[PDB]
Amino acid sequence: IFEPFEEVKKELDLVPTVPQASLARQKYVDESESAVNEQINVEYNVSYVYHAMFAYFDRDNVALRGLAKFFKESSEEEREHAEKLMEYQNKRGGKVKLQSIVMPLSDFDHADKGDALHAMELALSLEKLTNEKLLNLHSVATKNGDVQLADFVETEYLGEQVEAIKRISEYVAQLRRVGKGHGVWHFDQMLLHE
Amino acid sequence: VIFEPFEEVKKELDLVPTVPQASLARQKYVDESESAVNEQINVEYNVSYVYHAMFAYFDRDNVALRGLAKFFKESSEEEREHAEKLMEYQNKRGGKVKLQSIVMPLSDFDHADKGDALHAMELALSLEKLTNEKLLNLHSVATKNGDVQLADFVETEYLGEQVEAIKRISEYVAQLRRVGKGHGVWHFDQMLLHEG
Amino acid sequence: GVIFEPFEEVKKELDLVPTVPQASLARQKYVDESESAVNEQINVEYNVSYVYHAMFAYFDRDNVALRGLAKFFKESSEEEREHAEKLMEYQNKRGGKVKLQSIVMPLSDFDHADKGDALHAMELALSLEKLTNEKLLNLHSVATKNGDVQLADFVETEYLGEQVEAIKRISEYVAQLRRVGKGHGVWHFDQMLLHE
Amino acid sequence: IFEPFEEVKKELDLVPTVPQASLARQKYVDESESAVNEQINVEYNVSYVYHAMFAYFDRDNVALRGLAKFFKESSEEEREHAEKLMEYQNKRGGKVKLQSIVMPLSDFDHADKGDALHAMELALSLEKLTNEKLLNLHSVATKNGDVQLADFVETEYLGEQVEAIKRISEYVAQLRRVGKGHGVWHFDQMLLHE
Ligand SMILES: [Ca+2]
Ligand SMILES: [Ca+2]
Ligand SMILES: [Ca+2]
Ligand SMILES: [Ca+2]
Ligand SMILES: [Ca+2]
Ligand SMILES: [Ca+2]
Ligand SMILES: [Ca+2]
Ligand SMILES: [Ca+2]
Ligand SMILES: [Ca+2]
Ligand SMILES: [Ca+2]
Ligand SMILES: [Ca+2]
Ligand SMILES: [Ca+2]
Ligand SMILES: [Ca+2]
Ligand SMILES: [Ca+2]
Ligand SMILES: [Ca+2]
Ligand SMILES: [Ca+2]
Ligand SMILES: [Ca+2]
Ligand SMILES: [Ca+2]
Ligand SMILES: [Ca+2]
Ligand SMILES: [Ca+2]
Ligand SMILES: [Ca+2]
Ligand SMILES: [Ca+2]
Ligand SMILES: [Ca+2]
Repeated sequence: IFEPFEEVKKELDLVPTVPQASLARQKYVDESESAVNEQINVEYNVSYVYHAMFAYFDRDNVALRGLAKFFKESSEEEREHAEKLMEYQNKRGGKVKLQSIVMPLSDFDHADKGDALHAMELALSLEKLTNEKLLNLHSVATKNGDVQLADFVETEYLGEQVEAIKRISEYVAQLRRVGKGHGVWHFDQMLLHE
Repeated sequence: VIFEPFEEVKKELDLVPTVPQASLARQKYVDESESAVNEQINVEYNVSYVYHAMFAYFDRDNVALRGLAKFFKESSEEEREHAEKLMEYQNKRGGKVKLQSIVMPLSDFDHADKGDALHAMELALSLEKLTNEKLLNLHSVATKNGDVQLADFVETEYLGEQVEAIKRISEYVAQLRRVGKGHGVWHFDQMLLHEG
Repeated sequence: GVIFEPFEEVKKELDLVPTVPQASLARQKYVDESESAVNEQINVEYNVSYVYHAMFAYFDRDNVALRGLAKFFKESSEEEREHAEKLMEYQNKRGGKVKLQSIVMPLSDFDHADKGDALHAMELALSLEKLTNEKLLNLHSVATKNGDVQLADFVETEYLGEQVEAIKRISEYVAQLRRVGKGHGVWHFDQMLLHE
Repeated sequence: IFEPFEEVKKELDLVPTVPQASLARQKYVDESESAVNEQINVEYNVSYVYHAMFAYFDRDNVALRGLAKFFKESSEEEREHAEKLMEYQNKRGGKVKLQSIVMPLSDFDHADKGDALHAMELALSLEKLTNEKLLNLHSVATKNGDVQLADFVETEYLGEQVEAIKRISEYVAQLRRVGKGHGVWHFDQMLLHE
């Protein structure tokens, strides 16, 4: 027999009184809170790197407008991934802690591979690294028995990340097939209108 | 790899129940899981009833907090929906729903120190946290018993929603504390009354 | 407070990019056992699609003339092929290699003197759906045992809840067929299904 | 010149009474029924092979999206061809007998020709094989004097098969003209948006 007011007597007492404490926080341990903050920083870093890549391909002497557009839009998307995690942190009553963002590379030319292929391979590696970080976040949730955090990560991030990795892998493959010069420019035109 | 449907189908073909009272659908759904689902149905129905009591209090002419009355009324209906979804789930899995008794709730929600509004929102927050604990319990029963789909159902249909409900009410508690009793509470209530 | 340095940590991720043309660029933490298990499930779904197509072909006979059942099995076959295709697409998303396997010859006749054709076929369909559920849970188990988080989640999300609903749907058909009885009742049930 | 009820009472007593017998079947001999079941299996097999082709070209490292889409659509179309023959079998009161489907090739790479050209040449060969089988089915119908079966095959299948063969032949020719690399990728873009 479940008596709400009997079993809720204790709960009503646990309600925080000091203004700075979260009222919502429940079964959300410090390590989980910190793991979410770490992932916010990972997504924000990738956003920043993509913005650097946009800035490179937007150069008049590089003039790959499709790549510039793709990286510009990707940068915006990554910031949204970071923001979703910041909002999640607050839903669970953790405190968002934005960390420093390191200076990214500015130049993406590559003598052998060519700038386009080099940049897409870097992007692929960045998305694979992001996947590793997400799987680490998931591992922290699972270790700490945080069922809803693990579900949130699976549902909002993991499937999406698999799709992002396949998408970029396909770009790498196509850039390898078309080759430098005319081929790269044409692939770029495709991307511009994709 | 190699797979012969008509050969392997033998197992389950002669496992099709023949007595009218037995579930045809039930598969890898143990009694403990069925019982835990019935327990959660009762938890949700209970919360629905408590919110209905809170509605009835704030709907009093001398209390006259129309925003809170509306919020609790809608919350009661939503809770009943949560119970019903679990009743439907029980039947999807071939378990038998067993509705249990519902206890008489408190009727008065006044509080000298906190004021009625803040007291009731704090109670609502505590009820939602208690419900979260019970939902996570249900998830634990499923995981312990190895019921993959029951665990997935609880996470997917209930857990994220419960986190949202808790933050929502926490924000109400915070605002009520900030505005203070009297004019502030009344103003907060007006906000809640017209809240989108 | 620098806790993450992308260009330092990606160096490993970069010197791991395949240069051999036949190798997947996307594949990451997706082991052979998981790839094999997904290929097995593709074959399970394709086999079920084929069986449903055989059942369609039987109920579409002029002398059987149960148009509702024929329509149901025809649609079920198409849906099952979609289940197979979604797994083929998933295999490629993860950078596994799809390997389609042989499909065995299904039964062609679904007559049954005592149960009647309709009830017999629905009971068979129920058993096939329960069998598929066992197979899906087996796939989930392979993922969980190997620690493939996203594969487990894909199976839960895209297949397991759906399978539970499919099982209840067909269980209800079996129950109704048993209630209405052979002859006029079965024909009437079939009309309902034709227009459901 | 013609009295329906004189000639019909003999026909009326020929109407089957046992529930397992087709009521519709008329002038449809076992050889024709068998030949129709054979063609069902041919079409279903081609459907499966096309699905294998789709699965190959949908690989991230192959990344020919136009070819993948073409083979995916061809697979669905081929299954429809099989289903139409299944429906026809039932119209004539024959009994459909689905047969086993063999494991198809999974890899379609080719060092000399390149993957795209090789796959299109294989597709052309498959469609020519299907055409031969359809013509054989027509031959069986004619040998047995089944006028309507012959007509069904020529009306519903033979013209379509000629179109399919020209279509794929044109793809082979274009792939040969554009050459490997940038050319193949461009052809694939054309096919993707065709
Ligand atoms: Ca991201
Ligand atoms: Ca935004
Ligand atoms: Ca803290
Ligand atoms: Ca999940
Ligand atoms: Ca998702
Ligand atoms: Ca795609
Ligand atoms: Ca609830
Ligand atoms: Ca309702
Ligand atoms: Ca029982
Ligand atoms: Ca889970
Ligand atoms: Ca949810
Ligand atoms: Ca909000
Ligand atoms: Ca299925
Ligand atoms: Ca499809
Ligand atoms: Ca391999
Ligand atoms: Ca689902
Ligand atoms: Ca229903
Ligand atoms: Ca064909
Ligand atoms: Ca169709
Ligand atoms: Ca026969
Ligand atoms: Ca002719
Ligand atoms: Ca024609
Ligand atoms: Ca033309």
